[PDB]
Amino acid sequence: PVADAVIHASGKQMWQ
Amino acid sequence: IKADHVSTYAAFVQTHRPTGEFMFEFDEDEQFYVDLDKKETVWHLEEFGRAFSFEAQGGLANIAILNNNLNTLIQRSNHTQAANDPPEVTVFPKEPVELGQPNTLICHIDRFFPPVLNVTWLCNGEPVTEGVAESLFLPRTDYSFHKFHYLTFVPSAEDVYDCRVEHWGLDQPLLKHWEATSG
Amino acid sequence: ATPENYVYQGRQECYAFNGTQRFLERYIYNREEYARFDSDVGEFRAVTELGRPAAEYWNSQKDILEEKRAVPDRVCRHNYELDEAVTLQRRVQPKVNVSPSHNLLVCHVTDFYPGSIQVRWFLNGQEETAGVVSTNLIRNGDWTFQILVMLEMTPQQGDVYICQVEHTSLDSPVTVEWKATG
Ligand SMILES: *[C@@H]1O[C@H](CO)[C@@H](O)[C@H](O)[C@H]1NC(C)=O
Ligand SMILES: *[C@@H]1O[C@H](CO)[C@@H](O)[C@H](O)[C@H]1NC(C)=O
Ligand SMILES: *[C@@H]1O[C@H](CO)[C@@H](O)[C@H](O)[C@H]1NC(C)=O
Repeated sequence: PVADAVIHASGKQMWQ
Repeated sequence: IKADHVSTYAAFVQTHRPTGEFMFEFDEDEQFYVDLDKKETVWHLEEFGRAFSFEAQGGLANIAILNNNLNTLIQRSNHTQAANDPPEVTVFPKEPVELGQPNTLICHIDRFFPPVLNVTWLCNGEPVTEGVAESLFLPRTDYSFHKFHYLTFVPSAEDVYDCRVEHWGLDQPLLKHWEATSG
Repeated sequence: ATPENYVYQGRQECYAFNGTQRFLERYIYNREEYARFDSDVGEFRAVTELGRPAAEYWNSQKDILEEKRAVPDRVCRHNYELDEAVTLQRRVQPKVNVSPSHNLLVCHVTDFYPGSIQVRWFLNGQEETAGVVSTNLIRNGDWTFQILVMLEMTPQQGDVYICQVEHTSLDSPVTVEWKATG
């Protein structure tokens, strides 16, 4: 529901 | 900006195919992307897949946000559509050309916009439709795109190759010629 | 003739230098960046008039601002530590080929990573600088590079041309010798 939405920064991780 | 290394998440959406792309690059090389249809992370090198993991949901979530802002910016810009920037095409081998030794022909398509493209390898005029690899639509810092297409081949003196490129900014299909003696 | 098409792009860039991280978030309509967050500024800024409503609203949400100010430590530093232990350890040694093509000797150096490379031409033990024409670094797109360094030569009988390559993947320089015929 927002006109101008911000993208969110997520990182990679060490493999399982 | 002064930087020893640059790490960039790059994503885009558009009306035509491909409608979405989400990838990460390190020093200008694509390290992984999120296959939006399979909803999973694809790593460029197998060693990366064995060392790292990335939640594909984060890429799908940002693509939806990008689609939200696209609709908003379409209306706010009064439906402004940008001009077509035609592509630059170069063809060159990966390895030094030795007749009979397996090699990989590389077609590099550069500085184009929008990211809508047809590329076809021609071997002696005949399309090669299988066993051909290609990169994503790779981002540039000027927000146009570039792309790599790959063709495994065995060099021979008689053979002739073409990278046939179609783009909206081109009046006709663009054919970049290559042969074993091409410098 | 051009079909209707609109494009929206997003960028999240982390710049590592000297132990620090600088974060840049870019919002782009077609090819026009209209809004941007820079961790050196600490707030959003409008790059064009299309971004004024976004930058004004986002700068009013302290939860958004605090999240973006923490990205250099929470994401950029986090990702960099992982890439330091794997991606920055990637070493692919250059392969060096010398062959003849006025008269040009070509040093084709292939399939190396990382991109920083030194390629020098020697004639009978003396380094040459004139008549040396290097391509730029050519990115193959598969996490390898190549480079072609050409030397214009007048080959006498008994001339010894050496192409020397230095690269972080090499403990000692790689030299390929081409003894002139004719
Ligand atoms: C869209 O058109 C309206 C009406 O003329 C104008 O006020 C507005 O500035 C325009 N916006 C853009 C981005 O051209
Ligand atoms: C690609 O080819 C299809 C037909 O196969 C055509 O409709 C489309 O316009 C082409 N795309 C470009 C960018 O030329
Ligand atoms: C890096 O950090 C050190 C820390 O003392 C500083 O002296 C130096 O000026 C900084 N910049 C460069 C380019 O080394």
